Amino acid sequence: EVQLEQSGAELMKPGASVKISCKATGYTFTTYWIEWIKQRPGHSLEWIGEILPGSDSTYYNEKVKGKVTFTADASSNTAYMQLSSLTSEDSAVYYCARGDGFYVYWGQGTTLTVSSASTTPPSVYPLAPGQTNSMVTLGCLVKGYFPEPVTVTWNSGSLSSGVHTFPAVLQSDLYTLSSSVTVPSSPWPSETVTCNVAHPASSTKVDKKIVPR
Amino acid sequence: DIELTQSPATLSVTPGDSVSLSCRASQSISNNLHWYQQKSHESPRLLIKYTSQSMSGIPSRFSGSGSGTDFTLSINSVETEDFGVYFCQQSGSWPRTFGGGTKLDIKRADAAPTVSIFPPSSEQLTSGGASVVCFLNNFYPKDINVKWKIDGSERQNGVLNSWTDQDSKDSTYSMSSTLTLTKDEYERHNSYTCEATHKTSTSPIVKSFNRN
Repeated sequence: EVQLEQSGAELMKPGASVKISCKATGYTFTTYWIEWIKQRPGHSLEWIGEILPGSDSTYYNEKVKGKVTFTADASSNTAYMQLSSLTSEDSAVYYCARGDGFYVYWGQGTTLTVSSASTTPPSVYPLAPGQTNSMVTLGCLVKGYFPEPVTVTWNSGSLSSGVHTFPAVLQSDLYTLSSSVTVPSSPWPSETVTCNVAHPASSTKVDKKIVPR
Repeated sequence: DIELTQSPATLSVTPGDSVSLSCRASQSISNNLHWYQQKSHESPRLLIKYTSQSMSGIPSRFSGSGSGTDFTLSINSVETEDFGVYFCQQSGSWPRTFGGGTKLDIKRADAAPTVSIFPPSSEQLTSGGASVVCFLNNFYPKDINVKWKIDGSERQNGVLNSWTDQDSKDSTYSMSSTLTLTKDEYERHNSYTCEATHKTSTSPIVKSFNRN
């Protein structure tokens, strides 16, 4: 019944500041420390520190001192981690976790992207083929967007098997991503196959039907 | 700071194999050592607490042991769903620290990649852009090398590669390779080739098309 909810993905410029929230539900907020953990791409976990909600007691373990400040609002059962003087070294996924010696309850993670790159909507292109191989593989190219993330679905989520949505790749301040969907040859072009791309950062929702060339 | 060193850094195991992962602390931490399993894009999941104590909802196959500076996370009969990164973490000293993690993936029969190449869409072309996408799906092992060839010449500039985590269904891997060029450039060539070099074959899998 315990669950920590963190704030969403954040994009901020270097030198700027960001505040990440962590709301705890399911226990007496002020009786447990809230832990903050940093994790970079395919790297290990780094304990940033902790704060005891309702006591303002804290322990800081961040690399560059003074850039991290923890606060908590016992009134809203929410703890916060504010990162200031942001640099690229701060881009990472930050987790919140209840302090139980071990960490059993974790937040879902909040991804921070430190960059001066401007938010840009994605361009979505249908990837139509030429049973081609028992099944036929279709795809959607999602390029020129910023920042992460983008969520891709096929036929509004009705198609998940045979779907491969690849991690985006950054290039010149613009992310490019693609997703492939392998369906039986009888299903397409017989039945419609559509990829749905959403990029909240730019209030962008695109539906690109995969039509035969 | 107490440093936790995990071993091995990575390992491939076949379902049914018993596994023992190592985590060593630079100094004593008593029994204040915990284990986690983390799947890509998910927070770590607590497997074992205080060296050997169980966590509800965790398959019995997982167990932990140790005392002092040597700790072990054992998996009796590892299963396909067990792939991921395993971390140990100590709470016997401040600051709290985590091991470097052990990347565990499932060993499975070799599988050649299913390669699909896609020319630039009419839409992208209309925008003045040109991207050639190549999918190398469901292959194994993970190690693979893709190379683009335009009219016979290997192109490295403008190529973007991305790999997926190990598949939770068939333990395979997949990769996407995007060769981007200006429309003009694309229009200056005919043969676009995607070559996949995988151990499942002496000769690499090659898929191409002619702008026609």
